[PDB]
Amino acid sequence: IGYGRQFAGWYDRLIPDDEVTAEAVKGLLALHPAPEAGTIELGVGTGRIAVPLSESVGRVTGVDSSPEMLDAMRVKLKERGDVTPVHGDIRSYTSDSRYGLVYCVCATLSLLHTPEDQQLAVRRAADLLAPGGRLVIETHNKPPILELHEGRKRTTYFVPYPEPGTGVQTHSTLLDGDLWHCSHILYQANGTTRVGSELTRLTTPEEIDAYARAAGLEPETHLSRWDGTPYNEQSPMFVCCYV
Ligand SMILES: Nc1ncnc2c1ncn2[C@@H]1O[C@H](CSCC[C@H](N)C(=O)O)[C@@H](O)[C@H]1O
Repeated sequence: IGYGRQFAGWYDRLIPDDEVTAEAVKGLLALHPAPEAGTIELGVGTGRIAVPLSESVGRVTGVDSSPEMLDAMRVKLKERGDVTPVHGDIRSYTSDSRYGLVYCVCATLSLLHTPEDQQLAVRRAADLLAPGGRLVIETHNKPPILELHEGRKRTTYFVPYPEPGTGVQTHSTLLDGDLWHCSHILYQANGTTRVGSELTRLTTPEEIDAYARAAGLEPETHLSRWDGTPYNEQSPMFVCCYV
């Protein structure tokens, strides 16, 4: 889809290796039923999660459709981690292997724009589960985005980043079909800007439960935070787990 062509060169500046990353690694590790049964990440990106997670669970298999994102992770793998890169599309990727933990996080599933494509990805993810394995999906929570828009099709916001002179401006657009378009502009301390855009589908725990039931899975308790906080409509992300 070109998300890596939009972001791969600066993705780690947008979503850096900070405490939010550490919280996700800790939560996924706690949610792993059995590291000896293996781990696969759908949408591995630059390895922001897979690299540190592999330091606890061992080798992680990481699937991504973007050559640019995989190339960025390969650079990082020369220094850290134990990850097998797999170039593949999570709507189509099929294997004879099965895994104790299958995870798809940081709104990867919302980059699939139609219910049909999301349903297909959940079917493929379910087929990768070992018996007793767990599927973990994390994506952006929908109600807070609608609240942010407050009845307007377009809205703009700016998030200052820790380093002086840095931050990200987002131009947000709501579109028909529960679509959410963003253009993000990173402002760097050296005075340069980087622009990238993405189109996502606003997705809910209700919808993911239906995808998972169609794939033969049953839901576990929905979460608003990796620490086990139950789902609410205010948190920026949510986590759904299936067995
Ligand atoms: N259909 C698809 N199949 C595989 N990867 C896909 C995909 N659609 C989007 N992606 C990938 O999903 C990733 C979303 S960004 C999240 C990256 C990583 N999981 C992290 O948490 O940091 C990108 O790397 C993008 O290339």
